Amino acid sequence: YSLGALSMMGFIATCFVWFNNTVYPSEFYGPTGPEASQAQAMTFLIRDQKLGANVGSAQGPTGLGKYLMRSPTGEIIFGGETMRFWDFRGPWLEPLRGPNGLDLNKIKNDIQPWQERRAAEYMTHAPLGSLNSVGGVATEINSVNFVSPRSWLATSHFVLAFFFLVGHLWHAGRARAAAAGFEKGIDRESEPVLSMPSLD
Amino acid sequence: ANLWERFCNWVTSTDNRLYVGWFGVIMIPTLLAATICFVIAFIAAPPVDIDGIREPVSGSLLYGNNIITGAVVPSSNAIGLHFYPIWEAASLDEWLYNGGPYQLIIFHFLLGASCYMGRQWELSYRLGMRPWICVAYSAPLASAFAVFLIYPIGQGSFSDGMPLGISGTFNFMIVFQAEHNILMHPFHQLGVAGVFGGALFCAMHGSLVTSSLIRETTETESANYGYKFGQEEETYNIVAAHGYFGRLIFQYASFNNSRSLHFFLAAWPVVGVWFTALGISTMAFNLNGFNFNHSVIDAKGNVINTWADIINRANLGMEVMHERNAHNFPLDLA
Amino acid sequence: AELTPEVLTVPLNSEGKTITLTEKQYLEGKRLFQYACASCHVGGITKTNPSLDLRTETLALATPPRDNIEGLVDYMKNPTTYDGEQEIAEVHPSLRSADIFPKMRNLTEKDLVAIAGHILVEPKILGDKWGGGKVYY
Amino acid sequence: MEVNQLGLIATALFVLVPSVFLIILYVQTESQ
Amino acid sequence: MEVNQLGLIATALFVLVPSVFLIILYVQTESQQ
Amino acid sequence: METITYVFIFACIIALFFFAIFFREPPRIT
Amino acid sequence: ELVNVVDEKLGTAYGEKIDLNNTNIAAFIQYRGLYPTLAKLIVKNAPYESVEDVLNIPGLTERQKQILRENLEHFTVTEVETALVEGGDRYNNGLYK
Amino acid sequence: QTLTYDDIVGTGLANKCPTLDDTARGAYPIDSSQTYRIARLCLQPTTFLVKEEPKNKRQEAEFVPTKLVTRETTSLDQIQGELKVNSDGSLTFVEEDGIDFQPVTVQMAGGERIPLLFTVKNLVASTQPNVTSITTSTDFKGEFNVPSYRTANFLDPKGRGLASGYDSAIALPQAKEEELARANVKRFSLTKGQISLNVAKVDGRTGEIAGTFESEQLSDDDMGAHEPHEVKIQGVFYASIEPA
Amino acid sequence: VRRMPAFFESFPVILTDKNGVVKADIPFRRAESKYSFEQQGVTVSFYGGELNGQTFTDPPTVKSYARKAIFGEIFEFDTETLNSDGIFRTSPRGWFTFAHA
Amino acid sequence: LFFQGFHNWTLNPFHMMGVAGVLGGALLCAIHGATVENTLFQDGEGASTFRAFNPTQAEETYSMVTANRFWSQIFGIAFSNKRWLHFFMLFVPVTGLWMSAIGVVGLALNLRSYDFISQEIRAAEDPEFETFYTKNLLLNEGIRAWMAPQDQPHENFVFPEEVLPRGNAL
Ligand code: CLA
Ligand code: CLA
Ligand SMILES: CC(C)=CCC/C(C)=C/CC/C(C)=C/CC/C(C)=C/CC/C(C)=C/CC/C(C)=C/CC/C(C)=C/CC/C(C)=C/CC/C(C)=C/CC1=CC(=O)C(C)=C(C)C1=O
Ligand SMILES: CCCCCCCCCCCCCCCC(=O)OC[C@H](CO[C@@H]1O[C@H](CS(=O)(=O)O)[C@@H](O)[C@H](O)[C@H]1O)OC(=O)CCCCCCCCCCCCCCC
Ligand code: HEC
Ligand SMILES: CC1=C(/C=C/C(C)=C/C=C/C(C)=C/C=C/C=C(C)/C=C/C=C(C)/C=C/C2=C(C)CCCC2(C)C)C(C)(C)CCC1
Ligand code: OEY
Ligand SMILES: [Cl-]
Ligand SMILES: [Cl-]
Ligand SMILES: [Fe+2]
Repeated sequence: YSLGALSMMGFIATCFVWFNNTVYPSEFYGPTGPEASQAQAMTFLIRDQKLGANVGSAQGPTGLGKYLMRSPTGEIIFGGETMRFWDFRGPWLEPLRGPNGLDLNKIKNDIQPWQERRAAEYMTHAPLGSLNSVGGVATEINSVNFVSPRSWLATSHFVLAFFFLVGHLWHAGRARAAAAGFEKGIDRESEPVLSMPSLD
Repeated sequence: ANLWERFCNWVTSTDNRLYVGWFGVIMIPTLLAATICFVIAFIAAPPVDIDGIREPVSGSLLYGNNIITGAVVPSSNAIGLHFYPIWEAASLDEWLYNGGPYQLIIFHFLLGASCYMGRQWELSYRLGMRPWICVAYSAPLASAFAVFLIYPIGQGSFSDGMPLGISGTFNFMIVFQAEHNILMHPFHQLGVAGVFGGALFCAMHGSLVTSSLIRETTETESANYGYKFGQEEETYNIVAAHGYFGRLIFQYASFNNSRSLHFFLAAWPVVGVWFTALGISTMAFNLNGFNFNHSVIDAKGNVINTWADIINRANLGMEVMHERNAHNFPLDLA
Repeated sequence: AELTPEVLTVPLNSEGKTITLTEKQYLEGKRLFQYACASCHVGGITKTNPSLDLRTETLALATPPRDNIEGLVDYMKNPTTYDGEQEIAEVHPSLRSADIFPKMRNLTEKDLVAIAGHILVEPKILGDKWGGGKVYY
Repeated sequence: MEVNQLGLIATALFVLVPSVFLIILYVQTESQ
Repeated sequence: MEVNQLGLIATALFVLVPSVFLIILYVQTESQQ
Repeated sequence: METITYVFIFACIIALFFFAIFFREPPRIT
Repeated sequence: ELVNVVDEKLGTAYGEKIDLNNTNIAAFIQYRGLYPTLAKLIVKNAPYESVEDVLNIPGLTERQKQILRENLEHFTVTEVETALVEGGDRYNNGLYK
Repeated sequence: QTLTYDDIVGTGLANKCPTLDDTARGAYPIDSSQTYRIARLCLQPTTFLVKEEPKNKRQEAEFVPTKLVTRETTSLDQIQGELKVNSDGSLTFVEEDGIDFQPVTVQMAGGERIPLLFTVKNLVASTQPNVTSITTSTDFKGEFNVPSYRTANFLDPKGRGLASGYDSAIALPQAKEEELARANVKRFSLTKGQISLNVAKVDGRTGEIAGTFESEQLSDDDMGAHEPHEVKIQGVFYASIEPA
Repeated sequence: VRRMPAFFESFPVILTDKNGVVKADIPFRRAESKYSFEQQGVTVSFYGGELNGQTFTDPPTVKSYARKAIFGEIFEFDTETLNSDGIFRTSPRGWFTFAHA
Repeated sequence: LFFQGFHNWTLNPFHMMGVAGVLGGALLCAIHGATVENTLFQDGEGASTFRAFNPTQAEETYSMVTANRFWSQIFGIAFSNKRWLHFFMLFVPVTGLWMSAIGVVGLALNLRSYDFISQEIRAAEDPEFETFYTKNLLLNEGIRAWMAPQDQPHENFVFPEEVLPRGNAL
């Protein structure tokens, strides 16, 4: 029963550390995966906007906005692949939020340098890295010695939660068997199937 | 007795041709729904905008696929991890466009298969068997959870779960190597040892038991008729198979306890596939394969390439082409 | 091939004066570039603005010029845009901005020059790879 | 789709010929 | 000649299905006696 | 015709399952 | 009757020089002093009839007008090509390293 | 009221334009010696109509209703621009910027999917002359640009494109290229649309107006690979006018 | 024209000079292309055979002869008679070897 | 990865069969081991069941009859014949590797199952037609061009940046 409990808890722990940036502050743990991905869209919105791009009307190649598009319930959200992560919420990003989602006037006017810094920091500390701690995507060259605490903690506790479910099945099944008295095997002298009618 | 007891007794009857059981009560409806939807979608479903960019992929036979290219396509990236039941769509037409059948199939299937495992425990209890077959099955089940649930969770979208198709499976494997260098991950190398070794030990055990069948038939009938179902005795000479195999290698590299030998056959593939399921599950959180890119350099500092650098050039070819219209910014962070 | 004093000889200033570095300095400047810079500049690119790299030919055409140690050291004290028209210490690590980029706090002036020489030496070794990006991995 | 229309007859005989073989052997088995 | 493509499959089945049926009944007849 | 061929083969297999389960040679203890 | 408008442009002066009406803003990095400040102005004020209209941009400074003069030999103008200027592609054209 | 993001998120209201009370039937006086601007313009389509292909015999095409499949991603908003007073008295809105395009896919009977770039890029919309106040009978008519639905970097499934991509069908190395040219050679279309905006609600006090619109434009041609359809879009709009 | 090696179902069009310096190519990304036929003004002239004495200068024509040059010498083909599909097949040397091995 | 990018080996039915045989052999290995271990007769009185087996005993150490019923009711069919079962264990993996060998002999000659002509005819004509088969080829194309220069250095492949196939941004 406790291996049951523990396994379920380990899985929950795994998602806590992966998604939650409140009791696992990104200041201390690095950015979440959603967070880094959102941060990159912000970084390049910022850069291109400084060059003179109108980021609200920039139609990307697909016909969807290059920087901004709508979520399926219509909220203004960052564009590109990060469209999956629009549920992200973090203190560096919420000031640009209006009632309908990201607010283009706040985007045009109100981005402070501390947000450009955090977004750049977080994009370059995305929780991607190799088992031997080369940081980045799998095609990256050696140089950066980094794997996110969030990856370390989520992977370890997935593995641990999984094996503890296996332990649950092992010991629950065995407990049942042992309580009924056939954990050591079948009794040749009273083999239960031999007293059952044939299936056909 | 009373009605609920007649029912309980039927559900758990060891006399039904197929055991139902309490796990069966959930398994049957969920697998039926998953199977009917999958068969209909595979044949008839229209194209699905998998990556959320209004670039629909045709997966079904009626829209120009064959058995090898067809698939039920994962749900839209625009959806990410949102729950997308039929009733959340404004119309079946919208649900088909955004890949809803995929969510329906895999949720009902993970449920159904999780209960299939419980059913294996359940019947072994009603039969007075030992209980751990279901443990063996946890290895394949764990693997399905990884490609259909865990990997989408880490990456934030069901659009990156495994497609339900022959070629779609290949797509998923190539993108995976590009993004996680899975070949260079020890858990995947443990998976390959698992299945290679399982195939090996499978051929070995079969070859070795077949090699030592007791002459109980003539040359004109199948050897198999020398075994009668339920016979008290054994139909091969395990001592002779040890005598052969012990000499093939050496006497103690060979098993002479039938129970130790069969436990080994169970444990080798199960453990290895546990590891490779955990490999997908941890690469889901971007703890990737070993990275040895430009690891050897010479006295001046020139990069001296290894085979790891040659792999990396293939990976890069996968990286820059996959989902060719889907990235606007230079890093592909999930 | 080996790490020779000729490889380790780089412009000290726009004057064409030069300085020669030791194996030890170059490697210091590699450890330190890794510690403070590679997060964004791995292999000579700039992840947060790929348009600008650390190729010497790029540094050369920057204003002020930066294909030499002093101008690089200056950049790490008081960074500017490529045309020199704006200062950017608010968003780029620098001794000026060590309060907000804490990694720069404990960099001695000899640390900066090591970083500058590593930057200037590396493309002589790697050539195209440096600042070239994934095409050359 | 512009498929090979000899594929249909290839597939059909791929199935029919060996299946018939099996059926024939099975049925004459059951009748002795 | 510009001939009906399905004529081929039609002819093959037309021969094969009825013929196979007769052989099945013949062989299982011989195996009785 | 190709779609029909794939679906027909798939449907014969499903029928094969039915007969192989419910109309098997019953295993008997001889 | 059907041609790739972009390949055809490679055969014009766009293929040799910075086309002030078309080229992506990252190409101004090639010459000293143009990026980012003046490139932003050239592009914002884009469609020019002649390269030398660039010297008339409101508010240039005297050092800027001189930098432009030093680099008129690197500029050209060709007719605006819709496929090159839509989508905000003059600011970001999908090419990084 | 003053709602917050957390109030709206996931409800579908972020795709809705604001509205005005049934009691806003005032007029916004227009001071010819003043300069004006649209501070926010919101368009929210409610119906998408596609012209059917009248077979060779024809007689007359109709505009057939269609089913939307791309969800609450359709509205144009945060659009800004100056409201000029012309000297014949009319008003002219000149779009500057905003979220002025949405890709939309609707479905026709039979299952044909029709993508389009619903848009008012470069909208220029004028009133009738001698307009001294904006009222609940004030109309604007305008035209906008409709750029290609995909832009130039977009690659088709065989890797072909305009600004990138293969220039031939590389899987058929020795096919005659001539039958394939229309698909090998990508073309970027730019066409024009037309829109009427009929003012029906006016809060003279705040400068908010609201009404219905109808626009006509083409759908996607898939960078020249096939002929586009005519689309008629209908919906509602909201706008705030501030003095400049 | 750099010729197609047999390993490759597809192959880019790269032209080098007598010493193997890349001088012309058909680019994939066009935005930073420095070797396109239009920039380099490559022409094709034919000697012998059907086209002997001709020269084409328009880039799209030059490009389609460049794509066939990766296959070696260029021939006219009747594709209509057998409704050929444009994809290479193997020869009886190929089939024989395959079957016997 | 060479075999993926140049031969499209995953698409090859002879490999597909070999995969079935190797993964099917691993399956057989695990399910037979587990079935035996969980149908043992009680032949000793200890909790470690390994000590209750004598290689010279005459008797089956596990119950074919209960194993059979279990799988008949779990999975619909079951083995009934011990000899057939162990012959099947030899056959499946041995036959899979043989089929894979045949396909590689094909690839010795570049006789690949690389394409589906009908998809290519459609796709070349219909720029809206896309399947997982075309997506995979685009990946193959990326592998060949990005890996060949270093992988086959004796060819002196020189690919300028501009010819390298790449999707947007990456
Ligand atoms: C090698 C074995 C191993 C190791 C080293 C760890 C290590 C860790 N685990 Mg894991 N864990 C393991 C196995 C392991 N685990 C297994 C087998 C499972 C089950 C599958 C889990 C399940 C698990 C969960 C579910 C979680 C962890 C978490 C953690 C981390 C925090 C632990 C913590 O604070 O505990 C808590 C400490 C205690 C319970 C001890 C009592 C402490 C008291 C209550 C503290 C009072 C503090 C208070 C403020 C003081 C006030 C005093 C006064 C001022 C008023 C840590 C890195 C956490 C984490 O970071 O996950 C991402 C987490 O949430 N573990
Ligand atoms: C010789 C080369 C080789 C070999 C031997 C393997 C071997 C393996 N690979 Mg690796 N791989 C390779 C090359 C190779 N790979 C290459 C080159 C790449 C890069 C392109 C990869 C990329 C890769 C990825 C990305 C993944 C693998 C995985 C795996 C495993 C697949 C088998 C499995 O998951 O079983 C586990 C069992 C199952 C998945 C089956 C579950 C069955 C469910 C519960 C029941 C289904 C019932 C069915 C629907 C109905 C039947 C009813 C019927 C009777 C009517 C195995 C360890 C996978 C893995 O580890 O998954 C965990 C994985 O995801 N590989
Ligand atoms: C048309 C639409 C809608 C359809 C959906 C399309 C869909 C995608 C389907 C496609 C299907 C597809 C194309 C299939 C491809 C499969 C493929 C590649 C074929 C391989 C062909 C082939 C001949 C390969 C050669 C190698 C080969 C011989 C492999 C054989 C593998 C195989 C059958 C292994 C056995 C698997 C298995 C489940 C075993 C069951 C055994 C079992 C009942 C054990 C229980 C048991 C254990 C005991 O220990 C004891 C004691 C007892 C008593 C007992 O009982
Ligand atoms: C200092 C460094 C750190 C040190 C760390 C130490 C780590 C070592 C861990 C030791 C674990 C103990 C062994 C495992 C338990 C065991 O003994 O089994 C119990 C049985 C009993 O054996 C049987 O034993 C019987 C006697 S009895 O049962 O023990 O009483 C006897 O009857 C029979 O003949 C005999 O075969 O073992 C056997 O059946 C023999 C086969 C052993 C199989 C190994 C275990 C499972 C393998 C999984 C690995 C898969 C690999 C993945 C492939 C990809
Ligand atoms: C990410 C936040 C960065 C870190 C960490 C470091 N640098 Fe950087 N660098 C970064 C950006 C975004 C830019 C572009 C600035 C702009 O002009 O808008 C730069 C630029 C430089 C340059 C100039 C290169 C040129 O071609 O002109 C240099 C010389 C440089 N950066 C050096 C540098 C060093 C030495 C660092 C370690 C201490 C370092 N940077 C960190 C982003 C980031
Ligand atoms: C009572 C009971 C029981 C039984 C149960 C059952 C038997 C169930 C069934 C169930 C079922 C039987 C269900 C099913 C389901 C289904 C589904 C859910 C489906 C869906 C589908 C879809 C939705 C589709 C759609 C589509 C597509 C995909 C494409 C084309 C178009 C269309 C639209 C058609 C038992 C014995 C256990 C015991 C207890 C009691
Ligand atoms: O790998 Mn590459 O990374 Ca995981 O997302 Mn970003 O691109 Mn896309 O949608 Mn499926 O795939
Ligand atoms: Cl892809
Ligand atoms: Cl992106
Ligand atoms: Fe056995």
